[PDB]
Amino acid sequence: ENRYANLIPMQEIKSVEQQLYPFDIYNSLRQEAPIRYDESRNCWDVFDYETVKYILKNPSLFSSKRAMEERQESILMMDPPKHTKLRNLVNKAFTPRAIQHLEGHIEEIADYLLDEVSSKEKFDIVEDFAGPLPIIVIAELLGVPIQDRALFKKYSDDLVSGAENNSDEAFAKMMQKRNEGVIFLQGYFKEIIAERQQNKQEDLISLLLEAEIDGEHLTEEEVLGFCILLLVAGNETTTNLITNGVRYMTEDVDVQNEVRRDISLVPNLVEETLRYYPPIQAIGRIAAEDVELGECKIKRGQQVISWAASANRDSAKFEWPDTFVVHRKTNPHVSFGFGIHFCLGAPLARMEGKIAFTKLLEKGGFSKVQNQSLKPIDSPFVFGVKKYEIAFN
Ligand code: HEB
Ligand SMILES: CCCCCCCC(=O)O
Ligand SMILES: CCCCCC(=O)O
Repeated sequence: ENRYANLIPMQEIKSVEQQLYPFDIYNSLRQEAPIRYDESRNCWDVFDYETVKYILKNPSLFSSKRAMEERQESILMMDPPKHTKLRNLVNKAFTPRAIQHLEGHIEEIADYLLDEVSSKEKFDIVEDFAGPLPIIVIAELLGVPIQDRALFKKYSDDLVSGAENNSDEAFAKMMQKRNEGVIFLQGYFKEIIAERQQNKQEDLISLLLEAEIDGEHLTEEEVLGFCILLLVAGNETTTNLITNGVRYMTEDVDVQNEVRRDISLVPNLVEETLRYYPPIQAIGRIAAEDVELGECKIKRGQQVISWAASANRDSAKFEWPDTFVVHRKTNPHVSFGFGIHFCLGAPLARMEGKIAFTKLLEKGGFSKVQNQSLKPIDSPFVFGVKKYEIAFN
């Protein structure tokens, strides 16, 4: 069928171990052919850094309109000029300057979460820390109560899940799970939107209902698209940033110790986690016209999957591509994308990661619980684990 290839795993990724560390496979594929058509998924894969960046930089050539006849009327799936107008509503809300005032409060949220576990021998960094903290932050930004964090996590995670394979049964099981998260989350936000239409508040949702574009209010679908995209993007990725950073720091305790002993290295650590364990592995696009990249001729309308996970380790751009380095003078990864769709939340994600890692490090040395069976999140464009247990020494 005409299915989104970014939800369907490559055939080159087979075992669970490979899902937990697919980067050697991506590097082999990059070397064999940095651009290849995958007949199992009816798409091109692009693995090299230069071409990924070129795709993201050329929205006129590679369109973001890739909704799978799905309910995603958000800027993520829009092209200029509509993308420009809707994004200009929110861009000033997510700058470094706009968020600086949240620093103390995010530190307070992290302190409170680590207090719920101080007297716990071992704990799940996902359930007890990395999961809650991003959800709490984005809910306060949106103006939405989320006191049942586990409920919203479940359905937010649903909207990112992919297919086990390219079969018909796997795709149907995937759409069933995605549809459940749409029902609850669309419904919840429709109710909050109606509540804000009746009585405005000092929150993002209320601002979106007052804002005018081309002399008219936003459609309900458009406000809903903002609400869900901001919710899901705001928490699912950031949780994997924190978890993946804690994963690497308990796989390589040398790095953990170094950064704990020189806390000014936390920003580099955040960037290197994003490069080395990118929460988002692949970004989709649709060819807007025929495009000749190499010898490879991309025909208008074909799916084009750009692998940030591979671009981040392209040795043509990165020294020591497969080594975790906390002393890099620059780190031009594409884990937040590039160009007009560049991650709106990157300053917020970077602040949350910086505070999350700092609070963990300051609480002392910590180790992974050995003899656990890690479970990768079931989505091929995501990289993270469902659970990750650690303990303080
Ligand atoms: C708050 C909020 C938020 C947050 C926190 C975030 C966080 C994040 N994120 Fe973001 N993003 C977002 C919001 C967000 N986000 C949005 C809204 C978007 C869309 C934009 C446009 O489209 O323009 C993005 C976008 C984006 C992109 C691009 C895509 C394309 O190109 O298409 C990427 C890659 C990302 C990633 C990410 C990560 C990795 C993280 C963590 C770490 N993001
Ligand atoms: C983080 C990926 C984008 C999430 C927003 C799209 C919601 C949906 O699937 O309907
Ligand atoms: C938060 C947006 C990540 C990009 C997901 C995709 O391109 O399918």
